[PDB]
Amino acid sequence: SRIGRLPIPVPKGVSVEVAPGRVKVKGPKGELEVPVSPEMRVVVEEGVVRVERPSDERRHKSLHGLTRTLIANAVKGVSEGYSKELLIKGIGYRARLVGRALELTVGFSHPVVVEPPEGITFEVPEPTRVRVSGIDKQKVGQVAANIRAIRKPSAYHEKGIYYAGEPVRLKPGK
Amino acid sequence: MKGILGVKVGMTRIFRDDRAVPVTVILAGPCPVVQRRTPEKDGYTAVQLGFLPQNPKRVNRPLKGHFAKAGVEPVRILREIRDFNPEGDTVTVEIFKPGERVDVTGTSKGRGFAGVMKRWNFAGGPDSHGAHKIHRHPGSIGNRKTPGRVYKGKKMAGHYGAERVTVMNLEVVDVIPEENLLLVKGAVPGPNGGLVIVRETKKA
Amino acid sequence: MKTYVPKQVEPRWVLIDAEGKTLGRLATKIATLLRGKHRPDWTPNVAMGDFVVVVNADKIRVTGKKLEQKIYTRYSGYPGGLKKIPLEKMLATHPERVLEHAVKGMLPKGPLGRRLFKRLKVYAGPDHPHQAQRPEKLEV
Amino acid sequence: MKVRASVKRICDKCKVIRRHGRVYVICENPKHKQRQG
RNA sequence: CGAUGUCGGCUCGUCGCAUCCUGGGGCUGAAGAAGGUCCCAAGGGUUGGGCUGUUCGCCCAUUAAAGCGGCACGCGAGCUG
RNA sequence: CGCUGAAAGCAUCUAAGCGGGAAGCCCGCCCCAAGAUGAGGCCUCCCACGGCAGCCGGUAAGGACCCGGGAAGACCA
Ligand SMILES: [Mg+2]
Ligand SMILES: [Mg+2]
Ligand SMILES: [Mg+2]
Ligand SMILES: [Mg+2]
Ligand SMILES: [Mg+2]
Ligand SMILES: [Mg+2]
Ligand SMILES: [Mg+2]
Ligand SMILES: [Mg+2]
Ligand SMILES: [Mg+2]
Ligand SMILES: [Mg+2]
Ligand SMILES: [Mg+2]
Ligand SMILES: [Mg+2]
Ligand SMILES: [Mg+2]
Ligand SMILES: [Mg+2]
Ligand SMILES: [Mg+2]
Ligand SMILES: [Mg+2]
Ligand SMILES: [Mg+2]
Ligand SMILES: [Mg+2]
Ligand SMILES: [Mg+2]
Ligand SMILES: [Mg+2]
Ligand SMILES: [Mg+2]
Ligand SMILES: [Mg+2]
Ligand SMILES: [Mg+2]
Ligand SMILES: [Mg+2]
Ligand SMILES: [Mg+2]
Ligand SMILES: [Mg+2]
Ligand SMILES: [Mg+2]
Ligand SMILES: [Mg+2]
Ligand SMILES: [Mg+2]
Ligand SMILES: [Mg+2]
Ligand SMILES: [Mg+2]
Ligand SMILES: [Mg+2]
Ligand SMILES: [Mg+2]
Ligand SMILES: [Mg+2]
Ligand SMILES: [Mg+2]
Ligand SMILES: [Mg+2]
Ligand SMILES: [Mg+2]
Ligand SMILES: [Mg+2]
Ligand SMILES: [Mg+2]
Ligand SMILES: [Mg+2]
Ligand SMILES: [Mg+2]
Ligand SMILES: [Mg+2]
Ligand SMILES: [Mg+2]
Ligand SMILES: [Mg+2]
Ligand SMILES: [Mg+2]
Ligand SMILES: [Mg+2]
Ligand SMILES: [Mg+2]
Ligand SMILES: [Mg+2]
Ligand SMILES: [Mg+2]
Ligand SMILES: [Mg+2]
Ligand SMILES: [Mg+2]
Ligand SMILES: [Mg+2]
Ligand SMILES: [Mg+2]
Ligand SMILES: [Mg+2]
Ligand SMILES: [Mg+2]
Ligand SMILES: [Mg+2]
Ligand SMILES: [Mg+2]
Ligand SMILES: [Mg+2]
Ligand SMILES: [Mg+2]
Ligand SMILES: [Mg+2]
Ligand SMILES: [Mg+2]
Ligand SMILES: [Mg+2]
Ligand SMILES: [Mg+2]
Ligand SMILES: [Mg+2]
Ligand SMILES: [Mg+2]
Ligand SMILES: [Mg+2]
Ligand SMILES: [Mg+2]
Ligand SMILES: [Mg+2]
Ligand SMILES: [Mg+2]
Ligand SMILES: [Mg+2]
Ligand SMILES: [Mg+2]
Ligand SMILES: [Mg+2]
Ligand SMILES: [Mg+2]
Ligand SMILES: [Mg+2]
Ligand SMILES: [Mg+2]
Ligand SMILES: [Mg+2]
Ligand SMILES: [Mg+2]
Ligand SMILES: [Mg+2]
Ligand SMILES: [Mg+2]
Ligand SMILES: [Mg+2]
Ligand SMILES: [Mg+2]
Ligand SMILES: [Mg+2]
Ligand SMILES: [Zn+2]
Repeated sequence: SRIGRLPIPVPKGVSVEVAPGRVKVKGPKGELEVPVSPEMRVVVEEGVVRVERPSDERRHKSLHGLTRTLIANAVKGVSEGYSKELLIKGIGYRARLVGRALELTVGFSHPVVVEPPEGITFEVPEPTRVRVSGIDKQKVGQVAANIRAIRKPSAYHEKGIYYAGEPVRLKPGK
Repeated sequence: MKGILGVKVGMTRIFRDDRAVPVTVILAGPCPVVQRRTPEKDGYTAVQLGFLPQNPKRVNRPLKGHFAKAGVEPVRILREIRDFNPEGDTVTVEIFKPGERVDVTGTSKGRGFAGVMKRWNFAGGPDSHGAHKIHRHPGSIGNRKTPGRVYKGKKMAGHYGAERVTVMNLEVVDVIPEENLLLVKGAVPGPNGGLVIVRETKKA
Repeated sequence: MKTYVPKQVEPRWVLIDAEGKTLGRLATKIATLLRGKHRPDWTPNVAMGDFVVVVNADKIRVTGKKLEQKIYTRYSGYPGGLKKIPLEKMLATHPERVLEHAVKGMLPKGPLGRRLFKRLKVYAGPDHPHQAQRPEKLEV
Repeated sequence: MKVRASVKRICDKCKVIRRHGRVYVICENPKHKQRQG
């Protein structure tokens, strides 16, 4: 019943250096700087980072859980990394890898090409499955959301770009 | 950005792919560079061009010194082209090629004191049905006690023309370097013999 | 006895660093200096206050949501000629005017008040070109 | 989006949230989305 | 009340937005196309004619649309009458 | 409309932070514009003239008048 006080297991070997207003997380897959409120104290223990708040006021209670999750996401991101899968559905609808770029054929008069931002890698295992992967959890979910927005799931047909695991909710036509 | 100073010479039309093409003919070059405007010295980039040789007698001493400093024969007109730094020291009609699009600035023909109908295309008044000495008049110029005044910029009679006007995106139809001639499709501001400025167009 | 009236005095040039200071709370002090009301011989009908140089005026600070919500306004005299500019954009485009406007509104109206405003010299950035006047640094 | 002065839970999946100074009701049923106004 | 000229038209605009159109949206009993309803939005645009002094309205032919209000029911030291 | 995300173990576009998004807003286009008295900048020309921050006079760089005119114009410009 509290995220801010939950200690953060830090696997070896990722390092967590604390600094004014931020903490830096180095790991096997890159670095991430987490900007952290100065009112919160970030504490480095043996294989564990902890976050402490200076009072029980609402703002401190709110920054407390945020700051723990932010740091934990960076810790996961440099060790495990983050990924998000997209399933394409609909007859003509396919995807392919163009160099490093993502090309979607999804029923427009033209293909839609998505460039990767730095820290993002696109995978296309099969033509109806796309993988967005990177160390930055926020960035991964952003890029995945941008690609879904290109042709959202239709309200009447299993057609469009879906998050893997997204339920298919269709209302009736005629 | 590139540009040249010129003289509007007249209008005709040519035939191109079995189409009559109205053209204004411009005697443009040649324009010696007379001063360059640099960010270090002047705070911006431009080139002061000269145009038309002048009877040196008519050139006073401060102008003479100006032409001397940039070893150049005395010229009748100095105009700057903004954001233009030509590699050479003489600008000629060849900076444009047929097919390019240009903007042309001239001084429009002067209407002098113009009525509200000529200057602003007001409808004037009826010419019968009782209309009383208001056939070319502007009608109402306001409201009543609120606001009890007339707006700034209200359209009224007054001097009209002899002003700077730029026509944009004119097609260059031909360039004749042997005569420093530019053929521009359509209409260009001002009278024949008028000074004009021809610049690369700002429309993408 | 009549009240002392001062002969013309050489005015005092001062330098103020605006960085981090609160926009309006700094301005009240500058207007005081411009009026010369810090001076024991203050006279209301002569310009006898300080000349005030300000640096880092672009680093002036402000509370609440004023960066987005404070609106400066200009009226051109034409129909529809009310221009609204937020603090944000003014700081991005003419930052020295933010402090200049605050101080001007705190000076008296009239010929002397406008004269006093000319004795205020406001600069974005840490530098100013008045080294020859050798301004005395003030912590206010 | 229904825009009204009285915003209320319509069904038990409805959630009354405050967002950027405004009371919204969000829900899995799109008819129930509400903004106070 | 030792005078603040009145309806309607014409002319000339300008503003409000409770938006007629065009731009952006959510919901739909939204398959598509076309609509309905609400939200944002005043930048521009918003036709010609028959009837009647008319404003308004009805009608004809179109239109993206043929918006509604304020300005002394805007405007007669501007015209009409 | 989102992403990441607590308070509130879930959830939440938001409280920290980030993204997308209108013929509309700022700029971009065209015209005026330093009486912008906050009177700006650059190039070039003149010069330290006599007599008694002032005055008198003759000049300097230049300017004005006058005249021939002008797709400039009521005049003037
Ligand atoms: Mg460790
Ligand atoms: Mg402790
Ligand atoms: Mg000209
Ligand atoms: Mg004329
Ligand atoms: Mg007229
Ligand atoms: Mg006309
Ligand atoms: Mg006209
Ligand atoms: Mg008419
Ligand atoms: Mg007529
Ligand atoms: Mg008539
Ligand atoms: Mg009559
Ligand atoms: Mg008559
Ligand atoms: Mg009239
Ligand atoms: Mg009246
Ligand atoms: Mg008034
Ligand atoms: Mg004129
Ligand atoms: Mg040809
Ligand atoms: Mg002509
Ligand atoms: Mg003080
Ligand atoms: Mg403040
Ligand atoms: Mg500035
Ligand atoms: Mg005041
Ligand atoms: Mg007073
Ligand atoms: Mg209930
Ligand atoms: Mg929900
Ligand atoms: Mg009466
Ligand atoms: Mg009387
Ligand atoms: Mg009376
Ligand atoms: Mg009377
Ligand atoms: Mg009536
Ligand atoms: Mg109106
Ligand atoms: Mg509205
Ligand atoms: Mg619309
Ligand atoms: Mg629409
Ligand atoms: Mg549809
Ligand atoms: Mg249907
Ligand atoms: Mg249907
Ligand atoms: Mg709709
Ligand atoms: Mg709504
Ligand atoms: Mg809404
Ligand atoms: Mg509008
Ligand atoms: Mg308007
Ligand atoms: Mg309108
Ligand atoms: Mg008839
Ligand atoms: Mg008939
Ligand atoms: Mg009729
Ligand atoms: Mg009628
Ligand atoms: Mg009739
Ligand atoms: Mg009727
Ligand atoms: Mg009837
Ligand atoms: Mg139609
Ligand atoms: Mg329609
Ligand atoms: Mg009609
Ligand atoms: Mg009205
Ligand atoms: Mg009434
Ligand atoms: Mg009435
Ligand atoms: Mg009336
Ligand atoms: Mg009316
Ligand atoms: Mg009237
Ligand atoms: Mg009358
Ligand atoms: Mg009348
Ligand atoms: Mg009247
Ligand atoms: Mg009257
Ligand atoms: Mg009148
Ligand atoms: Mg009157
Ligand atoms: Mg009549
Ligand atoms: Mg009668
Ligand atoms: Mg989430
Ligand atoms: Mg709960
Ligand atoms: Mg926030
Ligand atoms: Mg954004
Ligand atoms: Mg945004
Ligand atoms: Mg998006
Ligand atoms: Mg944007
Ligand atoms: Mg357009
Ligand atoms: Mg100019
Ligand atoms: Mg000047
Ligand atoms: Mg100028
Ligand atoms: Mg002023
Ligand atoms: Mg000057
Ligand atoms: Mg300058
Ligand atoms: Mg002479
Ligand atoms: Zn519900």
